[PDB]
Amino acid sequence: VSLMEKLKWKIKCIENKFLNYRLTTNETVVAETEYGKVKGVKRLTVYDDSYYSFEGIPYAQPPVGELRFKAPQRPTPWDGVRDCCNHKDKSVQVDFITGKVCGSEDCLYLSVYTNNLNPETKRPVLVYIHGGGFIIGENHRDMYGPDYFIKKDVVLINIQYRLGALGFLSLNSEDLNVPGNAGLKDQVMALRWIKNNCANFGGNPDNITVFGESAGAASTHYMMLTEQTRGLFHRGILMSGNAICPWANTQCQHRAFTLAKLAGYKGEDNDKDVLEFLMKAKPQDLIKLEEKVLTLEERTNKVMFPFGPTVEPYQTADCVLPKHPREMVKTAWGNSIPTMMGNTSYEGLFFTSILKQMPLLVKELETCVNFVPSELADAERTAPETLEMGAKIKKAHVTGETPTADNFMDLCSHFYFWFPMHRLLQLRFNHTSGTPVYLYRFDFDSEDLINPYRIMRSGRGVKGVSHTDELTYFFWNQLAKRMPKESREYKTIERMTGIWTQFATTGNPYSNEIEGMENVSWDPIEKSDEVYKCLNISDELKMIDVPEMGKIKQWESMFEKHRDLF
Repeated sequence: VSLMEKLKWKIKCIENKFLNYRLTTNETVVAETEYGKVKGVKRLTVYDDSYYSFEGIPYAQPPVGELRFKAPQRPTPWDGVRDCCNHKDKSVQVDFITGKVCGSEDCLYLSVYTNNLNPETKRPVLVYIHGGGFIIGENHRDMYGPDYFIKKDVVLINIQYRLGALGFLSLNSEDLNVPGNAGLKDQVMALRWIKNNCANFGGNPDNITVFGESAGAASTHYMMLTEQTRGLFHRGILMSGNAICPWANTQCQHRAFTLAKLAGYKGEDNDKDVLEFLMKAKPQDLIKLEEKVLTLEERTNKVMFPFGPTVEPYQTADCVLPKHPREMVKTAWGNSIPTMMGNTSYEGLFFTSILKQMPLLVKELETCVNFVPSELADAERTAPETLEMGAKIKKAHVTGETPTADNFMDLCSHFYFWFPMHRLLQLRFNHTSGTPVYLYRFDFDSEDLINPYRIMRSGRGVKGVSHTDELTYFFWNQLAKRMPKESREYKTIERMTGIWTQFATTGNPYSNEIEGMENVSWDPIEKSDEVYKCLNISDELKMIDVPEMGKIKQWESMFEKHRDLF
C-alpha cells in the first residue's frame, strides 16, 4: 500500500482517536455477567444518537504460552468491577495499510452495544463475525462502528477470534493436541457466552442472529454446520460467503513445518519438534512469514491462504470440523433455522489490485484450467478432461477473442462466490426440514461514502459494487462522515439496517415499514426453482431473477459426468 495512503491513514487514525474521546460521555454503567461485573460507557454518534458500549469483555482465557495453538478455555472470573470502557487489541496480523505487524496474542474479547440497557421488552440479539480471510480483521469501532445499528432497538455484538497460524495451525499427531480450527473454537466459545449473558444487556436469549461478511460468512456458516453450537442461535445471514467456498477450508497439516523452517527451525519433519519451535517463536515473526508459506503450485491451484479452517485429523472434546463441509451440510442443525444469503453485483471487482500487480493472470483465461474446481481438476491441470472443463468456464466469461481484466474479475465473482452459493443451496435442499432461505443482491453503487477495504483493493475511483462495498452501510468506520438524511447513501443505511433487524426479529426480511419496499414480494427459494429470485438492492428495491444464473448453470455443467461431487 502506497506512501500516500500510509500518511493519510495515520492522520485518520489520529482523528478517530480525538473524535472517539469527543463522542465519549461520563455516564458509566455496570452490568452482570456470569464471570462478574463489567463497566461500560455511553458514547455518541455523528447523527446525535447515543448507545451503551461494553468493550473488551473476555470470553476465553488469554491463549498465550502453553495455550497457543490450543483450543480456548473459559476465562477466570473476578470479583469487583472489570473496566470495559476501552478496546483491547486485535489478533496478531499484518496491517494491510502499513505492512507492519500489529495486534497481540491477547485478543479474545467481544464488544456489546445497545441504545437502552433496560428495555421494556427483550430485544433481538445480533452477532457480527468480521471477515478478513481468517488472517486480518478486528472488532474495533474505527472499522466496525455500531452507530447505524443502534438507531434500531437491538443488541449488537462484535466478536474477535484468533487469526492466521495462531488461529488455524493443524498437526496430524494426536498426542500434541493441535487438531486445528482453534480460531473457530474461539467463535463457538463466544457464542456460548452470548447465549448465557445477552439477557443482562436486555437481549433475548431465544432470538439470536449471527451474521458476517466474507470469512465472517464462512465462520457464520460453520457455526450453523457444527454440532458444538446446536441450538445456540436462531437466524443466520451469509453475506458474500459460506463454508464450501474454495477459499474457506484447506488441508494445511504439512504447512506447519514449512512455517517453522521459514522462521529458522533446525531439525527434522516430525510434528513434536515442529510444535516445540513454533510454541516459543515470537508471534510477530510467524505472522510476518505466513505470506511465504504457500508453494508456487498451491498459488497456481488457487489456494489463497496457508492456514485456515480444516478437516481436523482426529476428534477431541471441542472438535468443530470432523468432516469436509459438504458432508457436514447433510446433518447440520443450522439447515433448520431461517437463513438469508447474498452477494454484491460485481464481487470479483475486488481483485483489481491483484491484477495491477500480476497482469499475467489474465492469460489464465485462455484455457481457464486453473479455475476448474480442484476436486475435478488434475494436479498439473493438463488432462484433456480438465481442458474440457476449462472451456466451459471460458465460454461463460471470455466475451471476445482475447480475455480481459473484466472477464477475469467476472470469473472470480463466480469461482469465489456465486458458484459456491449455488452448490450450497442445492446441497441444503436435499437435507432440510424446509425452513426458508432468502436471497438478496447488493447493487448500490456510491463513491460518496466508503470503508478501508476500498484502500486495499485499490478501489479508489472505480465504478461497480465490489466485495465489501456493502459494509459501509452497516457499520460506521473512521473514513465515514455524516450524510444528509435525504441522500441515497443515508436511505441505504436505513434500508440495510432495517431489513437485517427485521429478519433478526422475525425470520422474515420483508417489512412495509421500510422505505422502497411497498411493491416488494420477497419469496424464499424453493427446491423446485430452476431460477433463483433475489431482492435486488439499489437506488430502488426490486425482486428479480438472479442475473448470474446462466453462468451458474455453466459452472454446474462441469459436473455433468461427476454428479456425486456436486
